[PDB]
Amino acid sequence: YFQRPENALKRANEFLEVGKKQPALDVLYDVMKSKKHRTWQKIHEPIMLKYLELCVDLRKSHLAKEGLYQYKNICQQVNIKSLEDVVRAYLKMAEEKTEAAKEESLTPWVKFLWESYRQCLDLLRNNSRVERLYHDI
Repeated sequence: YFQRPENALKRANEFLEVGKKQPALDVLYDVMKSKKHRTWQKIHEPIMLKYLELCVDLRKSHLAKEGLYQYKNICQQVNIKSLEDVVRAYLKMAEEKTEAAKEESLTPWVKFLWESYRQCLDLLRNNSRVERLYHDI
């Protein structure tokens, strides 16, 4: 039922429309950390990136780290760069939340950001294919 894969994201939006944001986030986590994922195309990594992004709004850092790591362990097989791309995505998302909170004003948000940088660095650490992305972060 993965393909067409326009359903997980839709249902996430639906779950948020009813205001059950956390249920929506946890739902996407289930999708991207599913065992069928390795067989699945790198494209889902797009979906995983979106899920990681919602995670940012809810400041659910723990779930985010676990989402990314667990997704990475599954995906090594194919669409490997995808890991670097969702890493980049995560960083750009938290990096924009800093812009928002700073421009509107907050400590937690700085700490959230630090914790995010740290997690991405420990995720990308020591990987030939992730070296450029790691160096960037």
